[PDB]
Amino acid sequence: APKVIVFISGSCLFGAISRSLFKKLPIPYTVVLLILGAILGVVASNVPLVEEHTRDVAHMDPHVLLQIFLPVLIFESAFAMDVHTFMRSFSQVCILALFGLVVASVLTAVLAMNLFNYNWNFSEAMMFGAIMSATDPVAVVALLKDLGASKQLGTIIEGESLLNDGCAIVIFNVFMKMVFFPQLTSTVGQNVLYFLQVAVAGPLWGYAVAKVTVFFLSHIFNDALVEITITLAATYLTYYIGDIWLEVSGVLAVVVLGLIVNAEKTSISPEVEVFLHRFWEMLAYLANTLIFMMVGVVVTQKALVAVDKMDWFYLIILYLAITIIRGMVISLFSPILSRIGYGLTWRNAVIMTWGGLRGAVGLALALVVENLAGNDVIGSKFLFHTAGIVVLTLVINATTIQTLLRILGMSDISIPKRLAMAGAVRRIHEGQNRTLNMLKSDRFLADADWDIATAACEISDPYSSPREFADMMEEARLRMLKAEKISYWKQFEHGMLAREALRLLVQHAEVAADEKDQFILVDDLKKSWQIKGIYPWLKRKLEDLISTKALIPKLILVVNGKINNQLSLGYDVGKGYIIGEEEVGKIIDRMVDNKKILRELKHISETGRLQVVKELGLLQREHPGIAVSVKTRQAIRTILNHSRETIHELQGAGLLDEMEAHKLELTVEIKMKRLMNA
Amino acid sequence: APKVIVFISGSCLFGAISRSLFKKLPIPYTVVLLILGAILGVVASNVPLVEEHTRDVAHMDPHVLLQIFLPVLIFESAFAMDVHTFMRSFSQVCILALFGLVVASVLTAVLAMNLFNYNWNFSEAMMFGAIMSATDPVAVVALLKDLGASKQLGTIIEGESLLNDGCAIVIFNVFMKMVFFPQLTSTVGQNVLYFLQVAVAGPLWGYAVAKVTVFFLSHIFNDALVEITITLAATYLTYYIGDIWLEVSGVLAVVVLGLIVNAEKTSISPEVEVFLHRFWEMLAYLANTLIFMMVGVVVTQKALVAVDKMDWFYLIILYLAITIIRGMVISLFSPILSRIGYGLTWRNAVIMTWGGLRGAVGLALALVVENLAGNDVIGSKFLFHTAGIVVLTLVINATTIQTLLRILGMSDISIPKRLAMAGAVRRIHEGQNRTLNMLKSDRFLADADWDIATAACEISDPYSSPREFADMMEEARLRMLKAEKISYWKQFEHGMLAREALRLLVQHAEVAADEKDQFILVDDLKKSWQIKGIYPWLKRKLEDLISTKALIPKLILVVNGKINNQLSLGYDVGKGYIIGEEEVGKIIDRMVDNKKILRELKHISETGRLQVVKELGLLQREHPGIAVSVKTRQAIRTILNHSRETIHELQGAGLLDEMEAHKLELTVEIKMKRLMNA
Repeated sequence: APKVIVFISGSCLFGAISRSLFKKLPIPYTVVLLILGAILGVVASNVPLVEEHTRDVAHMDPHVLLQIFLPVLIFESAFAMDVHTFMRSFSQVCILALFGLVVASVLTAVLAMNLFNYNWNFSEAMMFGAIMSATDPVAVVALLKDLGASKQLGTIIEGESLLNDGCAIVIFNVFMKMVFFPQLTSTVGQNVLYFLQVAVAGPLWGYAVAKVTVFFLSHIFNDALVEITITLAATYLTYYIGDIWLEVSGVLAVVVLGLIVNAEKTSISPEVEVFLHRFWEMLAYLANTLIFMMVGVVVTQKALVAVDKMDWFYLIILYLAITIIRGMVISLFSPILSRIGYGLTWRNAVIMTWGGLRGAVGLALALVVENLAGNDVIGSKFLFHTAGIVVLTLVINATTIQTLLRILGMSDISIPKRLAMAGAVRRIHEGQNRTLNMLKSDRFLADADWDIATAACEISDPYSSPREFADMMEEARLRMLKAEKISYWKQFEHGMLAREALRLLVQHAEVAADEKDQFILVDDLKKSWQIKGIYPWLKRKLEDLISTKALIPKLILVVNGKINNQLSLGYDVGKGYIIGEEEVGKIIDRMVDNKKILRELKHISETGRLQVVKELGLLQREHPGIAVSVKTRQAIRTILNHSRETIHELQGAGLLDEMEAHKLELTVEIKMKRLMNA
Repeated sequence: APKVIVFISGSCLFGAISRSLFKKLPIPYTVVLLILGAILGVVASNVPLVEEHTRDVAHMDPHVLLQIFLPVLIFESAFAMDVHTFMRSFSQVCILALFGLVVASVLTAVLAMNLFNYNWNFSEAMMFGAIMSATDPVAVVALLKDLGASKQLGTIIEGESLLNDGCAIVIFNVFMKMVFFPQLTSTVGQNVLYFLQVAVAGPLWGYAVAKVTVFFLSHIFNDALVEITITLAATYLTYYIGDIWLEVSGVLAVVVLGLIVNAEKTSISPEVEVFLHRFWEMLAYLANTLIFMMVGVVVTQKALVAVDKMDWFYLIILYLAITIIRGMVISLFSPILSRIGYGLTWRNAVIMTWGGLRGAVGLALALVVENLAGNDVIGSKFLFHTAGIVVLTLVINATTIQTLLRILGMSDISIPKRLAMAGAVRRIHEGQNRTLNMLKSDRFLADADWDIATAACEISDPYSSPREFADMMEEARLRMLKAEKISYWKQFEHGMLAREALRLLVQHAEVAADEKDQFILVDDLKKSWQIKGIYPWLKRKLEDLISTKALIPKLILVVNGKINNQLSLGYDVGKGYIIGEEEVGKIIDRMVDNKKILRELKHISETGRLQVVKELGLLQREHPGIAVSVKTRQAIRTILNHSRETIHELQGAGLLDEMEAHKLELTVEIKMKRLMNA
């Protein structure tokens, strides 16, 4: 009889109860799970029958704990984030995560050595700093997401969470092998070799397995189970092979694998995409629930017996000091981040300072130190301080982050977004009235009383002079920008443009939304039509190389394919821009009040129109075959989407049965996936 | 380091390879998994490093093998079934599964004792027959749904498979405790009490946990991970508590739990249902892959050293005998099923004899016999014979089942189905012709080569006188039934008809299509009206009872709610018939060639309409609040579906963003879930 399935299933049930019963209370479910784990710990100490069930998950081996629960958490943090906004701000988030984690770790280490009375050397103190500097802010990311703007703040916090967790487990493994398995003694050159091995072979092994698995997923059609199975087995094989068979940092490998698989979303079928997002979220929730329950049980059983009043005072001063250290790190890196084109405002800086909530990664590394220490008190005090900072950060920072967003004035709903939603909900009310009027006149449902119906289906609002000429200009700017975004979504809705091209189009739209007095420019788009880079230089060198020798033309084919795919996306974004300008120029002529600013806005729009058609004419001149190819790809998308609409219409008229409709749907879906991998 | 992870992920990747490479070939992927497991077994027998990774999975404990891999297989078999068509024909699958399994087990036991040279008692031979007679034909069900008609035959075989697996593990567990753990010496009364304990408290404990789980699922809103977690934890907790903490037959508990959760699809949110179906299919696929790879490794490491040519001859004779035994069982129960309202023909009898493929359940029971036996020869012989029966049934029967379908003439395509699908594909062809014309007239794609576009967007068809007065009467019956189906599907997709109402209506369409002369009569609709049964008798007892005293109104609420659900189903099916009859009265008067035949159809249609109106009036006078309750639920459904379509219109028009449309979609889906309980 397995003793682990009762604990795993009971943990799932208790996390379900904690999510259900505290979803309106401001504290998260994780602090409730830690409390329930503590109660389970004292009842395990009292009653031996509960001890026999909690023993085999309380005494989890550290290696199996890492190798099971780190890949799922790290892969869900990689998969869940938008990789496009992550790479659009990769430099700032990379320098922030890497340099901020190493300086926050070294400052927490020197604080631990100078202030804690427990005589720790620099290796154990750096282990402590690596644990305390690993952050998992899912809650701050979600709350910044639902409160409208500062979306780039949410992407920045999520990306620095992912990279911070990765390099924190890297430096944790380095100092753990320094201090707990101290048998290795080596020269300077072997240390350079080991650092090079981890720091370079991590992303390289992740890239290798990611390219292999994306090539495998691109060719698999009409079986979803193989796709989910391939992602799961690829993740666990990447981490296990990298950590054990090699000495490669497997954490960075699963980070890179997750980011690459998230980037090539087109290789996976979309129903499997929706499944994979919810599947890795479920595995995330399972891992967090189990890790928090394990932390509670072992922090009651083996860590609280060495607790002193000086230890509690050290916990309070450690919370204050680690918050101050993270804030100061953001403060010193703020000028260097201001050198980057997206500078941190002081509001976003204090949000990132407060938004660091310690999580299951730090708790798991504390559990590893605790189980590997054994009789030594260092593991117990490690576990106590990590669990205390997790509890304190969850309680204080998660209950005060919404209040701080109100205090900063970042949480206010923008007034035009309020008005558009008010018009939408009034139109929903109007449609409800129309359906009530048509539904009163039926030969059956006329007996149905409309009092309870109107009481049920009501959607309330969740929200509830040259200077004046300049304000009018800013209003016209906002109206033209929102009309352009509306046109881009309309171009998406008919299948005119690709999703990947529409992402770049709305990204240029959001860039123009960031600038106050700058309209949608032409040079920023022109840089996207520009083919210049390292790749055309290598193309010229390969054209010189025309005049492993059999493997060279495969490489020139790969380089040429990358070039023509990039300029195909350029042609698509060009077509989108001119179509959007044409639709806006049709639309906006009837609704601008002032003729002078109407002439001004049409002047800048017409100059942009002439410039984009000039650039597209030059691009079609440069290489006509890939222009013909992107026209054919647009043709295939439009025909197959209208055929999908046709089979849905024939199902709706009922003339075709549902199972043969699914057969035709799978035929057109197989054809669409064949188009997406050309 | 966990060595289970490399074998689990390697088996997952091998199953991915075997499915992707062997979809076109007629042999299943499972025989390729068995052969690759054998190759890995002999490699591990030579090379010690491969043994170091396969030892912890080949020498798995049998109890943990059952407690992990049986709940997922049994729950996926239960959830994958159609509960309506299973319970509509529950008597035949129940009698066939129960009596056929005990008869096949007794006959295979006496066959093992009489044939095999090694001395087995009746208990071990009964264990052998229990392993042999458990069947898992997912291939036959998939092909029979794929090959058009005999949907009812596929539901019969699926239900027989599920109940066969459940009762086979029940008889296997009681004889396993008889042989390998014969510590108990029991009285006749204790034996009667224990038989009552398994065969009664299995489904009862499953029903209790299923009602609690359904009630908890019906109240969790806005969150999906809690629902998926609740289903997974409920399954594993139900099996673990029933098998270990009680002596309850826990396989039937998982059977009843899966059948009830499959019945209450309305309690789960609609996206979670699609996720849960694919999730449990994935888990059963991983379980099948691991079970087959494990049985390959252990049959190469342990069973093949104890084989003989006499054993191979015994295996061939055993395969022929198990096929003959299944034929004799279903042939002797054929008159009893002829007394049941749906009877098996000789074609369906031979497709059910040949279609039984032995699989993962039997292989798991072979694995636990092999592990429980130890050094004795009985476990090795068990493993060899079960592996041989599985590989022979796969290789022979799963490859010959399609040509048996062709020979029996059930694989052919129906002529109205073929004509309707040809009309569907010509509608697709003319629609893509008109979109090619609209795609040729645009100044942007004006240079697009339409030849490759046309050549890539082609969807092929996958199938590819008074006597004459009687013949046109028959074809007019077919056309009228087709138009009734057309109106019923139009009522469903307009949002006015319930899904189970459409299932009953197409059941009525098939009943009227069974005999060509008879129309859709009113008597089945009367049986839908006539609520009278044990529950209205209980309602009369409640009327006696109103004249635990606080719990009594809760009981009358429960019985009244059951009656209200039955009234909702009856009102839905009758409203569907009268609306479809009105629509078909609008329709029929054009395509009928003979005026007297037209009036002949119209008279019986009008009398059916009048009868349904009279019965609806009787129901309206019978119960005051229930008719307006069902009418209000239809009103809420119509206005909420129109609100959903309005929010999709606003999102497509771009006046509402994706995040806000997600918010309002969440609001209206929460409102629909609140409508699900009233």
